[PDB]
Amino acid sequence: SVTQTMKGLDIQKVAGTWYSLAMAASDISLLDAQSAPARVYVEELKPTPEGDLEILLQKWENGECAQKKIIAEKTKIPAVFKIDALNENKVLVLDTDYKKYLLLCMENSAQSLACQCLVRTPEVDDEALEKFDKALKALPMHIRLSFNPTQLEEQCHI
Amino acid sequence: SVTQTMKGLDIQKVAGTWYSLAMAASDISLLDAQSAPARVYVEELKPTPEGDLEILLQKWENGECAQKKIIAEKTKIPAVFKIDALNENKVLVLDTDYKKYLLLCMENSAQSLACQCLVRTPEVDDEALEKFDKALKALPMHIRLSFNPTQLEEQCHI
Ligand SMILES: CN(C)CCCN1c2ccccc2Sc2ccc(Cl)cc21
Ligand SMILES: CN(C)CCCN1c2ccccc2Sc2ccc(Cl)cc21
Repeated sequence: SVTQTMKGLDIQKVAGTWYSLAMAASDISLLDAQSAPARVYVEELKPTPEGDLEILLQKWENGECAQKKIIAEKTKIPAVFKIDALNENKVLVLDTDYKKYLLLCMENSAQSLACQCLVRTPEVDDEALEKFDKALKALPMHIRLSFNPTQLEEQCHI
Repeated sequence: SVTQTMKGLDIQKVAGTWYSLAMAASDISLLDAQSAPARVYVEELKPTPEGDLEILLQKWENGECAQKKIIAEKTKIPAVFKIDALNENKVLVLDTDYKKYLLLCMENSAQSLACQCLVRTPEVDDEALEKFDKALKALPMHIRLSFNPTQLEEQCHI
């Protein structure tokens, strides 16, 4: 369903600070409410020395903006990670230059699909957004969002 | 702010049945909740004989999906209509071929801006969506939505 992975991914090199500039999802209800399931705001990507990928992120739960840490285990494919939860959830890195931008998707085999355009600073990278839009033409997305520099510096983008 | 109007608009010819295929807005909160302010689902456009434009639409209010009728008065500019309410609200027709598609925007001078891609049938017109996307490149939109043929036939797109 996501036929776009980064060739030659060096995962150690995605470590550190990231900003969820834009999001997009297969279904409107995955992103429309602040508490919508795919509305996760990346804080930080932390590769483990064994090539697993730890994602630190914020999520609006009930009232507060909550901190969450989730581990995405490595696979044979360098650009694909698994969170064995209620379903097979895969994290796929589509593309990155390591230092400005990183596109990735999360897909639950059930059909549910959300992708993000991550950037290193709180700025609108119009180039990174072009690349994001190009990889989404291929996908059955029905909601897209984008954040301004002010919202990027707030918790949960409020 | 919207520098894209249809040249040579014949307003009588937009009359009758329409479907809100896609929406997009300047701010996420204009479209994110089902009760979000710019989340209006067009039923029908009815030109009056004096060249005023009556919009019949559905809006999710409190619980139910409500019917609403609003009149947009004519101006010197054939493609621009006004709803004199709490602010100057203008309805602008950007483009149409009358028989498949119509792009229009609603703007409140305050900054608040929502645009829609209307189509005549419940079908995904990939061409009409391309034209919609081309007119939005020019605008400071931060949320976009799109509906499937099943949702187009439900009240309020549920
Ligand atoms: C509770 N939330 C931290 C995890 C669920 C949200 N989500 C997600 C987000 C960040 C990292 C991995 C995932 S797995 C996934 C697969 C499909 C969809 Cl649609 C969303 C997600
Ligand atoms: C109560 N709702 C029927 C009218 C308000 C929603 N809305 C709108 C929708 C359909 C026809 C005209 C308008 S004026 C307008 C201007 C700016 C924005 Cl952002 C939204 C709107």
